[PDB]
Amino acid sequence: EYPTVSEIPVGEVRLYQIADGVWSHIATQSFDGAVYPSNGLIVRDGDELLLIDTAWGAKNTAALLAEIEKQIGLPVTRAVSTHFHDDRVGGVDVLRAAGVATYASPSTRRLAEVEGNEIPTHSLEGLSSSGDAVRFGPVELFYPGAAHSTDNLVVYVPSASVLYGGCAIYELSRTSAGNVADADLAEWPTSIERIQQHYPEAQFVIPGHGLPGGLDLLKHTTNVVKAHTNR
Ligand SMILES: Nc1nc(C(=O)O)c(Cc2cccs2)s1
Ligand SMILES: [Zn+2]
Ligand SMILES: [Zn+2]
Repeated sequence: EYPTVSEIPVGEVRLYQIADGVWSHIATQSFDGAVYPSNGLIVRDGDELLLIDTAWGAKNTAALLAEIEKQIGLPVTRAVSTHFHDDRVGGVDVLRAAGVATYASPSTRRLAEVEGNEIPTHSLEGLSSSGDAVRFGPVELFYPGAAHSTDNLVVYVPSASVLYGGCAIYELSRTSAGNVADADLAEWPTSIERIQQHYPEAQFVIPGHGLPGGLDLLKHTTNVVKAHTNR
């Protein structure tokens, strides 16, 4: 069963096998007086692994590398951060020290710098416009438009029909948008629609936080965002 926030002590990382050669990683961290779970993705890349997002902080990201080595045993050689928040880039310095080449779009790298967050080393060209997609080894990176943040990327694994939505996709049990400081609430529904349109075959959809679902999470997230638009 998918691990929940109460089951993962802060500082520990779980891996969850989604499909052959595709895992999520799950960690926990405090924000504003509460502890939240957070997901990223791991994808087999030949004899290497591609990491999607840090485990939300340096200590957690170190535990991620250790659990990957214990459970999978192949080297993490590249990492992509899907936007500029700490649950996506926090721990990039650990990855760099471990020999991982870290990547983000130029938009993410600028926004991280303004915010004072860690900055991935390498810039991903080809993702500046809504609807843009690029191949990155075993995945396709997709920029759907502004949503949770202006830079948020989603990631699709074609070999497995896994869509990683990151923080632009809410888990089903989440009923309130909560903190939307950096969001674009007017663009979010249209960006979700571009995701649905480009990845209609997605069999698994992983939110940035909480339990996996299927494509129903997209419309779920929309309705939760519009409920904040109205009141
Ligand atoms: N690092 C964090 N990101 C987010 C986010 O919404 O993306 C947080 C708020 C959450 C509310 C419920 C589950 S997560 S905390
Ligand atoms: Zn975020
Ligand atoms: Zn988040």
